[PDB]
Amino acid sequence: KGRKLNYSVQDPIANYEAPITSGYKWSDDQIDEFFAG
Amino acid sequence: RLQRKRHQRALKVRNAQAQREAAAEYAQLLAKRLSER
Amino acid sequence: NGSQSIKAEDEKVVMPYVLRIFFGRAQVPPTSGQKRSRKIAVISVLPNFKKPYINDFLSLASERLDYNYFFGNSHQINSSKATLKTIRRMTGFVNIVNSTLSVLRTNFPLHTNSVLQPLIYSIAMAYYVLDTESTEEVHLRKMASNLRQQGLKCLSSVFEFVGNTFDWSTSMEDIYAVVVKPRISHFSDENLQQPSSLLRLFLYWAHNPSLYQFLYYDEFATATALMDTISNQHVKEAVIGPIIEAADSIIRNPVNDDHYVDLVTLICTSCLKILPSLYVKLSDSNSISTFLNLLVSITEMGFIQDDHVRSRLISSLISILKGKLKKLQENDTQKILKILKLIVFNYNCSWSDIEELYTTISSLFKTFDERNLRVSLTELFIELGRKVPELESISKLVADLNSYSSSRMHEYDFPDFINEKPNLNEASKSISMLKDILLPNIRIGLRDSLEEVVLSYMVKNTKYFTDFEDMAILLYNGDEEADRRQRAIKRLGEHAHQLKDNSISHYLIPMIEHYVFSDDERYRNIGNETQIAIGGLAQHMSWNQYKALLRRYISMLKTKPNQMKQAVQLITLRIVRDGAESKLTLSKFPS
Amino acid sequence: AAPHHWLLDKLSGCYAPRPSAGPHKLRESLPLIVFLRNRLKYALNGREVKAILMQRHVKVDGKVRTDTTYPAGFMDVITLDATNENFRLVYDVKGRFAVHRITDEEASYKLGKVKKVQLGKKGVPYVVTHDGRTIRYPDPNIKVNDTVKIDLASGKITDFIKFDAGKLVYVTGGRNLGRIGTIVHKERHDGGFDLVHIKDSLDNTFVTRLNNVFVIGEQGKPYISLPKG
Amino acid sequence: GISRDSRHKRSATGAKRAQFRKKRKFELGRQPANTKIGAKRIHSVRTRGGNKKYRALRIETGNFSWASEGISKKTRIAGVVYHPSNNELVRTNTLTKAAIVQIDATPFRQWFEAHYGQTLKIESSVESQFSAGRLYACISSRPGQSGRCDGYILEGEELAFYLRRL
Amino acid sequence: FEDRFDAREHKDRSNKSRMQAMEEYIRESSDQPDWSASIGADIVNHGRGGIKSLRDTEKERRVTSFEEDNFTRLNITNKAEKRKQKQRERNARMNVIGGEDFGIFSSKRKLEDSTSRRGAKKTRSAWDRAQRRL
Amino acid sequence: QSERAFQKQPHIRWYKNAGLGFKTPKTAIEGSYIDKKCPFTGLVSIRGKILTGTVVSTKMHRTIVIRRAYLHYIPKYNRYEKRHKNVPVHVSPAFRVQVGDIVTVGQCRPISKTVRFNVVKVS
RNA sequence: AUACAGUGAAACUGCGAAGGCUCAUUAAAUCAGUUAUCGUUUAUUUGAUAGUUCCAUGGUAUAACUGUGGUAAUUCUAGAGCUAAUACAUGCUAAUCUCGACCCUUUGGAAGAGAUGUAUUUAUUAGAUCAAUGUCUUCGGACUCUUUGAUGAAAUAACUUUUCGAAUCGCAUGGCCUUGUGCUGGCGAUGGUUCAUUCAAAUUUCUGCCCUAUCAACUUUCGAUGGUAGGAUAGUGGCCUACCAUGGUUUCAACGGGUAACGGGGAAUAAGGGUUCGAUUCCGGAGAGGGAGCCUGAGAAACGG
Repeated sequence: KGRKLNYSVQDPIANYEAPITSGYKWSDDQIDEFFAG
Repeated sequence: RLQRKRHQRALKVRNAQAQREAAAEYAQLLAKRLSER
Repeated sequence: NGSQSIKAEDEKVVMPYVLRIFFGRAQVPPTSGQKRSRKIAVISVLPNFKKPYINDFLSLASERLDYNYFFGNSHQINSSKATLKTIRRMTGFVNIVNSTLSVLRTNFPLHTNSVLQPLIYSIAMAYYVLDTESTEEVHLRKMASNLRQQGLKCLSSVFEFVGNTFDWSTSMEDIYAVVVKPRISHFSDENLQQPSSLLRLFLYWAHNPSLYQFLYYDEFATATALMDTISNQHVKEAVIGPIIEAADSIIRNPVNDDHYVDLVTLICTSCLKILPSLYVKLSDSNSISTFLNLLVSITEMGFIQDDHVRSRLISSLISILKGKLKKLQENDTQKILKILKLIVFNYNCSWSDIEELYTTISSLFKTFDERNLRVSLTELFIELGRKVPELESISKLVADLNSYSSSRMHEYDFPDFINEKPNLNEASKSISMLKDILLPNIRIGLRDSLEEVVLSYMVKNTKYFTDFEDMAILLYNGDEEADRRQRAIKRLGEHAHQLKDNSISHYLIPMIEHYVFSDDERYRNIGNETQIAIGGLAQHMSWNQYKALLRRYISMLKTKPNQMKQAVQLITLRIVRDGAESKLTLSKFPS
Repeated sequence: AAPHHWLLDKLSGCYAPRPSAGPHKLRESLPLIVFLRNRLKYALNGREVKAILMQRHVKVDGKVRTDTTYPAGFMDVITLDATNENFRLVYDVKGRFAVHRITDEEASYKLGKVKKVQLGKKGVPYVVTHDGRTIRYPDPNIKVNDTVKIDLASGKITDFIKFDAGKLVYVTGGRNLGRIGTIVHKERHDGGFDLVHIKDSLDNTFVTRLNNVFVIGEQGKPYISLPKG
Repeated sequence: GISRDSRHKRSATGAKRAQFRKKRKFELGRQPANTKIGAKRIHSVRTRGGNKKYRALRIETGNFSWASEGISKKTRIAGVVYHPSNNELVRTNTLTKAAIVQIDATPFRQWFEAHYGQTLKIESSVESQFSAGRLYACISSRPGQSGRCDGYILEGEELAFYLRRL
Repeated sequence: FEDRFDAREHKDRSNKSRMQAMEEYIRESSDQPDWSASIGADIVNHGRGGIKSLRDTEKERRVTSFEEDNFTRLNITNKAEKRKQKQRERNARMNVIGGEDFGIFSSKRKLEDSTSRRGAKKTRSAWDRAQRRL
Repeated sequence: QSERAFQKQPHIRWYKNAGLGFKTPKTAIEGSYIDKKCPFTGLVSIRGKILTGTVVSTKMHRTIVIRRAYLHYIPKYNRYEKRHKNVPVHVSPAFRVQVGDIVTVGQCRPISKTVRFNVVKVS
């Protein structure tokens, strides 16, 4: 289990991308009233 | 062209009658060494 | 294109038997000529037309080898094959001696015979064509002159065809029509027979059963002629016994003894050959030797002799009683041979054998004392059975001592032949003493004491189970005998057996000292026992390297003393092997 | 830039002649330019030794082999046609190439240490030597480090010298390189310092390897002639 | 592939401060060509002079050997069920050396019926495949180096030797 | 361990121990003559150089022997000449007075350490020195 | 004696001999042990040199860690500081080597990253 | 010299350049010797080394070259038309080898049976005996246990898109009468498959001068230590990956600390008096603007893509 699942932090991917604020065009209330069931 | 066809065939059969006879001619000397050993 | 056609042959089986027979029929329709050559023979043939025929035979060989079970065989292919074979024979035996196209058509004919034998190699018990006699008479009229042609170590065209024809059920109709076994037996009784003679003998031995199960009286007389060939080929399986395939001889001789009893001289020759089957080669196995002795007994149960084969069977039992191999199976067959040998010596032998071999009972020790009190005058097989019981067969120890003493009593009551019998007793006791036995070594020592009937006290004190004062008196007796080649070799062999790598006992230094003292007392006898001293030093030198070298080193050092006394006496010999053994000792020094 | 074996004077030049590839190795041979030009001095420079090589006077091992840097190693008999020059060159006692002069019946052959015997292909016994003469069919009792005698007209082995205790051996390699006398001792170890040991004037002792030694004859009778002083 | 050198890794003593060298030509690790089933395509790569190397990727015509008589005959490939040099290799169904792959054994049927006559002495758990058609057989040849798919059939001892495993 | 071919130990050195005082005493007690030149023939540049030293005329004799022996003139090879000819002639006009070099008397180098007081025949036993005398 | 897949067998029960003064035990000639890298049956061939010493640890299987102390004539501080060496070695079916046990090994064909030696003798 | 014939711009060709500067500081891991590779590559050097043939010579497609042109422009170009090969690629080819039923005795083999390769990758096996100078001589023999030697502990069933069985030349008209080049017929260089050697490279055994315990732990944190199999390899190899075991080095100096590591280690020549100046190979690895990927070759992660 040596090289298997190193839970470390890696240098070039720490800022490889950037997030997005709104993201999903739905609402989270639309998620809840989408899969209530 | 045809004189080359004479000479090619003659050198080929002479090469056979030299090599394939000399090979057995020292294989019989191996047979003499094996009989004397 | 040879590799391409080999690929086409390796993939030329995917279609059914109808399409395979259709492709074979198209191959047959190249140069068949069934309108011209299905009657007797061909009309005409050419070099390139025989090359189409040689290619047709090669394509038949390739097709049979590809489909080597069914082959899509047809009578059109058979007629084309017979036409090609007859045209090859006709062209080869009718063309003039120029040998180029003749050897081409001859290697066409041998390959066509090989392709013909391939058809019976592939589809033997499938077709069994009822119009066989057409091709049979064609090939017979072709190869009439092949009488002794197939007699070699590798001649297997017509010999393999004859073996195929003889190893069938109903395809022996062409065999029993006129002759197959006649020419086969001519080349079999040829005197320059190589090791295909055993193959032909096994083929006729297997083929006599089809000729016996055949209801035809012609095949019954042919089976009689096969038995007559087994009687007229009484030198082939004798002279060709160079391998361990003697089970074919033992399987024919049992078959012959179970089948045909035709002459008393034939039965005597069979018994003398099966006596040579145990007195010719020592590499005969248990089942083969048992069946050979049982076949000799089966010929003797029919037509034995009264003096000559009586003594031959008595010598057979005198060897088989010293053998007694394979957990008393050979002993039971030897008892049957002694009860079938039909003499007064054989009657006493069967009595004294059945009275001891009664399935692991006390009747052995009963019968030893019985024949001791009622000592028989045959005594040869009696000494054999009482020396096998004196050997390493655990029971009858005192009975073995009484048997040796009674043999000595008979050898003294003779007062010549029974002294030569005592020479055989001593030559048996020598190999008994040079062995790893325990009871039989003591029995051989008791036999040495009975032959000795100071020295007798020495022998009985060497066999005294005390070994300290006993070995001291043995050393003193060697000193008195110092102050005999085989005799001192036997005494030193018994001493070396009692001190033979038994390193769980003390005084091994004095034991090896007594061995070397007896060796020195034999080496003083230079006119007789110098050779025995050289042999004893040689056996001790072999033991100096054979896996144990502690006491054998002191044995070498103390057997050097004979050389020291001899060189002091000389003050001619063989320096060469002595110096080479000195070099071997110097090589053992660099160990 | 030179080795020690060539007997090469230092006041010669800057670039030393690398021998080309050939029978022997680089480290155990001298080329023809350092042979003819500056040892027995049949030339004065590379131009005229190439000139006499184009003229083809040299007949080393019975063949011409016109080349400047042809690596003549141990006992290749250099043969020169004019003034019937027959030269067998061996090792002296201090590491150089002593080139002895011999005669025609001695230059009609050479000898060679056998390196390995092989069942190579198609049932053919096989033998190699330091010039690599793959000659057919010797007897089965050719061990390693024995000595064949080459024919030098054809290639066949004519005589054979068995390697055993009590044979006259020549040592080419290590700190014993070029000694003769072959008897004080025999010692075959199991992987190193394994040999037959060689005497001296006071019969001193010496250690070498198996592959660094090879036999030349018997105790008093080598059929090679040897130089003296 | 990458490499063949001890310089990138630690020895039996535990050393550090490697930072060694630009890697040479003779540390050449080529890419692992996982040979599969497809249409027969062998890449002819070069190394060490004219040392052509056959890198097989989609080979089919396996020459698999009847064991008790040694009859190497031609057949197809189905799939490897067990090969724990990589337990995902059998999930992805590639074809490497020493793998146990399944074969439609119809030419072995043809050879048995051709050199024995009848159809079906041989073991029963391979007689079941004599009847059905798919027999287990293990690859001997190297398609990643020699480019070929040769193999040997499973007959009895080696059969149970793998069937008890998986 | 094992042997390794060493030309530096079977090479003729003979120069670590060649001292001019010992060599001069040997030339004195030699009892065979010395091959000296006709007297003017050994001065060099009309007297602009020295006479020439004994080592210089030995080296000159060696160079002319090699010269005639393989038919080649030696050269004006720049690095070796800028070392050896200029440094040699400057220490020649320093230390060679009238054909005799007096450089050695101005030089620390122990005689008995290297060139005398034998090392192989060291005789480190009373018995070995007794047998070396008798 | 089969704890792994992929037809554990000799590779052409099987038996050979390297020669050169090293015995082959009778179970290693005819026995059920596979001898994959034990040189008596093996796949490897022998060459090189042969080294001898006692052991330190035989903890893992197919790892024989020899020790080898040897004399060296030190001229620096004119006293002999004592040598020590280590070498891993594959097993043989002739001796379960425990602590002590001076044994010897022959050079052949690198098996792991650091082993070129395999046991040929125990005494 | 009416199919070639000397000069020869520009084009194909054979080869040439066949080993040159700067920058950051590696402690037997850079280096030197040595052991080995039946653990492996190899152009060139050298020695050796080929037997499957059914009813008078094989095909278009490109140059150079002409011709029409484009573009500011290149060792940038495109159409059209021809034309040659040691370029491409399909294909023409006598009978000899052993065992010898028979021998007519020497001029001895006629019949029959068995033959016939390489290159690639798969399995079974050939890879215990007999001869005397002697056991007993019964002056005959079963003889190996003794006394010594010997054969001896590639033959075959298949794949592969398989290479070949001379379209090279020179010297020598030479022998034969198959009635015309009817057979030519003798030798040598270049070929040509394969092996070994040599060359070189890669690994690998061991040996080799700083002070170092205020460096006492390191190694599993580029597998640590080994086993089994596969991949990749020129092959050996945890070199890489699956699974498994928890190993391995060390106070008999692990591992770690730096420079007069622009200095040192023989790395080597030594000099007829300079005693650590005084000959050289190498400081470590890189780099062709910067990292990355690919290609060529007997040899390369090319000073020239």
